[PDB]
Amino acid sequence: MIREERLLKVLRAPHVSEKASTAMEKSNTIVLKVAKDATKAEIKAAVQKLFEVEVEVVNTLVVKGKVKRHGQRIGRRSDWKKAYVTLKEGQNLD
Amino acid sequence: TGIVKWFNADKGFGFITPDDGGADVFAHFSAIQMSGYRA
Amino acid sequence: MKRTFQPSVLKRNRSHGFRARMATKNGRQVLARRRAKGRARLTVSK
RNA sequence: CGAAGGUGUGCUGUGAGGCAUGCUGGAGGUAUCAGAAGUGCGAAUGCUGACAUAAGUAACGAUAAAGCGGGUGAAAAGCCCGCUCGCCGGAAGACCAAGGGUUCCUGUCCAACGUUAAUCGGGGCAGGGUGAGUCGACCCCUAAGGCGAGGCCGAAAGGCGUAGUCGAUGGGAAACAGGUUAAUAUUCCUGUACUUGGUGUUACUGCGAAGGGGGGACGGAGAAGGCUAUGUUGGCCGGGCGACGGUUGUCCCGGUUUAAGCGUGUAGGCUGGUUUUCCAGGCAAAUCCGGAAAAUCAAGGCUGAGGCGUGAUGACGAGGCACUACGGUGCUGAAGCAACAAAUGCCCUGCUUCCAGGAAAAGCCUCUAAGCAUCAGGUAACAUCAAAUCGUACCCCAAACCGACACAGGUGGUCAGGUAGAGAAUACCAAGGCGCUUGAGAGAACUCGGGUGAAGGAACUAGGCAAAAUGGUGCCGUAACUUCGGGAGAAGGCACGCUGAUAUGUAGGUGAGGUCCCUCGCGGAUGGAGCUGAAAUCAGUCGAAGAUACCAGCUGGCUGCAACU
RNA sequence: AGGACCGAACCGACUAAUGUUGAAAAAUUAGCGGAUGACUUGUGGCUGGGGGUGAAAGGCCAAUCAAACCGGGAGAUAGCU
RNA sequence: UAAGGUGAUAUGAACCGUUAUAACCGGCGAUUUCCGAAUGGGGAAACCCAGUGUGUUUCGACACACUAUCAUUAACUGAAUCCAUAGGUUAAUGAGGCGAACCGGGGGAACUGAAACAUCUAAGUACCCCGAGGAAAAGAAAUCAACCGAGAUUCCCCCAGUAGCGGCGAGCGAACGGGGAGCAGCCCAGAGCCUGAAUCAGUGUGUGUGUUAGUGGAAGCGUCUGGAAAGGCGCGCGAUACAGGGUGACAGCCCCGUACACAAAAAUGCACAUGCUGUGAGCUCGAUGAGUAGGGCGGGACACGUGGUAUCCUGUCUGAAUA
Ligand SMILES: [Mg+2]
Ligand SMILES: [Mg+2]
Ligand SMILES: [Mg+2]
Ligand SMILES: [Mg+2]
Ligand SMILES: [Mg+2]
Ligand SMILES: [Mg+2]
Ligand SMILES: [Mg+2]
Ligand SMILES: [Mg+2]
Ligand SMILES: [Mg+2]
Ligand SMILES: [Mg+2]
Ligand SMILES: [Mg+2]
Ligand SMILES: [Mg+2]
Ligand SMILES: [Mg+2]
Ligand SMILES: [Mg+2]
Ligand SMILES: [Mg+2]
Ligand SMILES: [Mg+2]
Ligand SMILES: [Mg+2]
Ligand SMILES: [Mg+2]
Ligand SMILES: [Mg+2]
Ligand SMILES: [Mg+2]
Ligand SMILES: [Mg+2]
Ligand SMILES: [Mg+2]
Ligand SMILES: [Mg+2]
Ligand SMILES: [Mg+2]
Ligand SMILES: [Mg+2]
Ligand SMILES: [Mg+2]
Ligand SMILES: [Mg+2]
Ligand SMILES: [Mg+2]
Ligand SMILES: [Mg+2]
Ligand SMILES: [Mg+2]
Ligand SMILES: [Mg+2]
Ligand SMILES: [Mg+2]
Ligand SMILES: [Mg+2]
Ligand SMILES: [Mg+2]
Ligand SMILES: [Mg+2]
Ligand SMILES: [Mg+2]
Ligand SMILES: [Mg+2]
Ligand SMILES: [Mg+2]
Ligand SMILES: [Mg+2]
Ligand SMILES: [Mg+2]
Ligand SMILES: [Mg+2]
Ligand SMILES: [Mg+2]
Ligand SMILES: [Mg+2]
Ligand SMILES: [Mg+2]
Ligand SMILES: [Mg+2]
Ligand SMILES: [Mg+2]
Ligand SMILES: [Mg+2]
Ligand SMILES: [Mg+2]
Ligand SMILES: [Mg+2]
Ligand SMILES: [Mg+2]
Ligand SMILES: [Mg+2]
Ligand SMILES: [Mg+2]
Ligand SMILES: [Mg+2]
Ligand SMILES: [Mg+2]
Ligand SMILES: [Mg+2]
Ligand SMILES: [Mg+2]
Ligand SMILES: [Mg+2]
Ligand SMILES: [Mg+2]
Ligand SMILES: [Mg+2]
Ligand SMILES: [Mg+2]
Ligand SMILES: [Mg+2]
Ligand SMILES: [Mg+2]
Ligand SMILES: [Mg+2]
Ligand SMILES: [Mg+2]
Ligand SMILES: [Mg+2]
Ligand SMILES: [Mg+2]
Ligand SMILES: [Mg+2]
Ligand SMILES: [Mg+2]
Ligand SMILES: [Mg+2]
Ligand SMILES: [Mg+2]
Ligand SMILES: [Mg+2]
Ligand SMILES: [Mg+2]
Ligand SMILES: [Mg+2]
Ligand SMILES: [Mg+2]
Ligand SMILES: [Mg+2]
Ligand SMILES: [Mg+2]
Ligand SMILES: [Mg+2]
Ligand SMILES: [Mg+2]
Ligand SMILES: [Mg+2]
Ligand SMILES: [Mg+2]
Repeated sequence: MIREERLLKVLRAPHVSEKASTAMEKSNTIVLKVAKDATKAEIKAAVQKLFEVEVEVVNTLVVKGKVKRHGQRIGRRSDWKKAYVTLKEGQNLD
Repeated sequence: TGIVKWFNADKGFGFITPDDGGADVFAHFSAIQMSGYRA
Repeated sequence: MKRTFQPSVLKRNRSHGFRARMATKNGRQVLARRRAKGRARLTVSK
C-alpha cells in the first residue's frame, strides 16, 4: 500500500500540449508532469485515489533539461518526468 | 524573446525577463566573440 | 589523419576518474591540490 | 568667482626646466625648508594594448552545372513552389554502435555567426517533442586483467597474492504485421501472440547441495547439395490508343503485398536401441556418469533449413468517389497466380580434410549427501498478479565525431535493385538523395589539368622522368636455364559484330499434367507439357574499324646484390 | 594444398606533378605493392622514463624523444650577447 | 528589537505587519536528500543490487532500524591432537578521513661554488613518508669548571667570524665564560609504621569577569555665490565626543557614530571558592636500572673531513665491576 503522503507528493502538474489533447480525445490518456522519483505504481495509485478514476496503464519518460543563456550567462533547466496515463474507457476527467 | 521573469497563466500574461533575444544579450555574446576571438 | 584523441568515456573514467584517483595515495594528493586551488570540476567525472 | 589633468600661446633661465594665461574639464591641489624613493626610457629579435603598412591586393575551400517562370519580401543568382538540366547510386542512399549532447519539429527575428546577399539556417529567442514485460542497458555468468579479508614480504609509503569480489569485446527467457504524429514508435493504436516469476486451489508424491556428472563448448580451409531473400518473364486485373510517319496489338504503363506465432516434420545430418546383474573410479554417497558381463530387438531416437496449412471472411492494395483552410480529411477498393534464375544469406555449431590441434563459467538437465518425515518441498492443470528502473529526439563516413574552421583528411558494423559484365570492378539508371554558401563577364601573357599533331622517332636527359603504347576470352604455339615446381600469360599469332539455318530455341538444366505402385506421404517410378538456355558450324551482310565505349600485362637480352613471402 | 597466381574491398606507400601564408602542421590526382596470411580490424586490458617496447631506423611512448610531460629545487650557472 | 517588510541581478505580482508570535539580530534546539573516510555488497562519484529483524496491508505490497574493516576486552564455541591451542561467532568501546603554518622523527638529492673536478660545498637543504599538540621537543647533571666555585631545560645579546676544522683550498665555524627573559621540581624500581593526611584529575554548585544580540549618547542659525552649501562672510553653542564615514561642492553642532555610561532569558570560556568521587601525604629502614658500560670492525653525529682525537649513536662480533 503506497502511503497517501507520497501519493500527494508524486503528482506535480498536468502537461498541456497538442499531443496531450490528442491523447486525451483519442486514446483517453492524460499527460502528467510527475515527480522525478515517481514510479508507475505510485502514479497509478495516485490517479486511482486522488482523481477517483480507473487507470489502465502508465507509460513514463524522462525529459532532459535544456541549456539556456539568460542574457550572456549560460544555464541549464531541470530534468522532469512525464507520464502518459491511459484511463479505462468510460472514465472521464477535467 | 524575453525569458519569463514569470508568466501568469491565469489569462496568459505576466512579466518576462526581456532576453527579448536581446541582441544586447547577444551583444554580450559578441563581446564573448571578441574574447574567445582573442583566445 | 588519425589524431591522438579518440574518445571513450569508459576509458576516460577508468583512467582519470574519481574513484581511480581516490584509489591510490598520489591520486588523493591530486584531489587535495585541486581543492586547494579551488577547481570547480575536480575531476573528469560528470 | 573653477583644482588636477588635457590642449594652445606668450615670457623667462646656461640646461634639466620654470611662470602667467586662453579653451576644455568639473574637484581637488599645495608654497617654503627638510626627509624617503617602485625617481626620469628610444632601442633590450623587450612586455601588454591600440593603430598602421603591403591593399581594397591574394583569396572566397574540389572543374557534379545550372536555366526560366511564379511567390514571399524593404529588397531575391542563392529562400519556397513549379518545369527542365546535370551528379552519386557497394553511395554523395538507408539503419546503428562509439562519440556528441537538443543540433529534432513549429512559430518568429537578421544585429552577430555563417568566407557574398540573405526573407534562409545545424544562428538568436520562445514553445513543443523522446511513451517498451519482449529492443538495449541494468541483471545472472565469467575471460584477459584489476582490487584484494586474512597472509607473505618490505625503512615508511607500499609490493605480491589466497578465499573472494569486480570486470564484455563473449554466454543467458520472450513480438510480429499493419496504421498513425509537425516531430516517437517492434515503445502509441488495432489485430494476433509469447516469456519468466510469484501467490492460491485441485490431483499426484521423494524433495533436497557450496558437492558429482552431462551440457553450454567452441579451429582453419575446402567441397557440393537443398533452399530462401530477391529478380525476370508470363498470366491476371485496372487504365491507355498516343503533339510527327505508324501503333486494337506478338501494343504501352502500373499493380500482383501479406508477419510473428501455432500445427505438420521434409531435404538432409548424427546415432545402434532396450532390459538386468556386478564394479579398486568420479574427495562421501549415488538410482547419475564411467566401466565389466549376459539377454533381446534392427529400429528406436536427437537435430533440422525450407515448404504447406492456419494466422488472414482480415489487413494492405492500383485506383476511384467527395469535401476542402489546397495542406489535406473522409469513404470505397479490382487482381492479388505461376514458371524460371538465384545468393557471399539459411540448413551448416553441418560434412570432408589438415596441423599450427583450436575460451571459461552460469543458465539448463540429472545424481545423491546431510537434512525433512506425510510437514516441507516437487510437476501437472487452472485462476490471479507482476515484470520495476534507466535509455529511446538528432547526426553517425558526417556541416552535428577526432582534426583550432560549416577543413577535399580520418572513423567500426548492417542492407546490397536493374542492364551489360567473371565480379561488391566499371559504365548507364532506379529507390532515394544532391548540384559541394560568392557571383557576372571577357576569352592576353603565364601557370594547372587534359585533347590532337606534319616529317623524324630518345637525337632530350644524370637517367626514356613523364607521357605514349600494351591490355580481354578461346585456340595454336612457346627458348636458355632449373632446386623438375617452374620459367610461362614466355615470346609470337589466328578468330571475335549482326542476321538466318541446323534447331520457327539445339545440347543441357528444370520439371507439370496424366498414369501406376505403396509399409501412404512434404512418398517412389513413369511421363514429358511449359519455362530457361549456352556453345558451335555453314551461309549471308554492314562499317575505315566487331575484346568497338568504360575496364584492361609493354616485351625480351646481359649483369651486381639479397635465397624467397 | 599453398607465408601460391591475377585482381576490388581492406592494409600499405614506389614514382611523378600540384600544392608548400596548403583544402590539409604530410594531403590530392594519375599510376604502384600485398591481398588465406609472419594478414587485417573493433572493443577492453597490461608494460612508465635511464624506464618501457622494438622483424632494430636510435625507431615509437598523445602533432614533443641520443632519455617524455607537468610541478618543484629555481631567480641553476652563464669569464657569453 | 521593531514600523516596516516578503535575499540579489530585478521590476512586477500576490500578500504580511504597525504595540506586538510582521520582518531583522543572537542563544539553544528540530529537520538536515545523494556522493564523498562512506562504513550492507558493488561501482565508470552523486549510481546499481540486497539481507535480517520489527511493524503495517485496502494482499498490490509499503515503513523503520540494523548489517564495513581493524585494534582491545569479555562471553560462547572450537581442529589436526588427549587436554590444549589455532581458528570461528557474538557483544561492547575506540579508531579510520580532512586541514594553512609551526614541531619531532624515518629516508634523503642535484644544479651550484671550488673560476675544471672526484674529497669538500650546496645541505641534512628541496622533496617523500610517519606521528602529535596548541604549541611541540628537550628537561632536573654519570653536567661544567678549575683546586675558586657554579647548579634542570629552552630563547635573546655577547664571547667571536675567535679557537679550531679544512685538496689547511673553497669554505664550515664553536665552546668556556658573561649579561638578560623565564623559572618548579618530582616519581617507580619496597617494605613496614602511622592511613586517606598534600596535590592532581573528574564532576557538581556558587561568585566574579568576559564572549555570543543590543540601549542611550551633546551642541547652528542667518546671508552671498551657485544646479545643489557642508564653501565665503557674520553671529553663537558643545566637547571625557574635532576618531571616522555619509549627505546634491570642504559639516564639531544634518545623519550614522564617537567619548562616556549601561545591558543577557539562554549557552559558554576563564578564574576563584567549595561539595562529592577517585587519587594518595608524611616518617623509618632499605634498595640504587647487564647483554649494559666498555672493547674490536664498518659507518654516522658532535664546529672537529681519523687526524695525536676525546665524547655521543650503533649494523656486526663480544663483553665488566656493581657505592
Ligand atoms: Mg503499453
Ligand atoms: Mg575654465
Ligand atoms: Mg597628485
Ligand atoms: Mg587647467
Ligand atoms: Mg593646465
Ligand atoms: Mg615608450
Ligand atoms: Mg639608448
Ligand atoms: Mg621596443
Ligand atoms: Mg587597404
Ligand atoms: Mg601588388
Ligand atoms: Mg593582380
Ligand atoms: Mg583573384
Ligand atoms: Mg564553395
Ligand atoms: Mg569555390
Ligand atoms: Mg528565380
Ligand atoms: Mg549557386
Ligand atoms: Mg528548385
Ligand atoms: Mg550519372
Ligand atoms: Mg542551441
Ligand atoms: Mg531544422
Ligand atoms: Mg523558428
Ligand atoms: Mg540585412
Ligand atoms: Mg552575411
Ligand atoms: Mg536553431
Ligand atoms: Mg522506457
Ligand atoms: Mg534484452
Ligand atoms: Mg541478464
Ligand atoms: Mg581473476
Ligand atoms: Mg593484489
Ligand atoms: Mg592485508
Ligand atoms: Mg571483487
Ligand atoms: Mg560478477
Ligand atoms: Mg557485451
Ligand atoms: Mg525521425
Ligand atoms: Mg556442474
Ligand atoms: Mg522464390
Ligand atoms: Mg505519336
Ligand atoms: Mg501520328
Ligand atoms: Mg507488363
Ligand atoms: Mg507462417
Ligand atoms: Mg531515431
Ligand atoms: Mg549519410
Ligand atoms: Mg561549405
Ligand atoms: Mg569534411
Ligand atoms: Mg548497383
Ligand atoms: Mg562503382
Ligand atoms: Mg584558356
Ligand atoms: Mg595526347
Ligand atoms: Mg608528331
Ligand atoms: Mg606520323
Ligand atoms: Mg645532349
Ligand atoms: Mg643521349
Ligand atoms: Mg614511366
Ligand atoms: Mg599513359
Ligand atoms: Mg658492377
Ligand atoms: Mg629481399
Ligand atoms: Mg599469396
Ligand atoms: Mg593513390
Ligand atoms: Mg595481388
Ligand atoms: Mg646510426
Ligand atoms: Mg610523436
Ligand atoms: Mg628521462
Ligand atoms: Mg640525462
Ligand atoms: Mg639552489
Ligand atoms: Mg635565469
Ligand atoms: Mg528579497
Ligand atoms: Mg554502501
Ligand atoms: Mg566500498
Ligand atoms: Mg657536476
Ligand atoms: Mg657537485
Ligand atoms: Mg665549479
Ligand atoms: Mg612534553
Ligand atoms: Mg542608538
Ligand atoms: Mg548624536
Ligand atoms: Mg562637484
Ligand atoms: Mg640509576
Ligand atoms: Mg658502546
Ligand atoms: Mg674509545
Ligand atoms: Mg666504533
Ligand atoms: Mg657493545
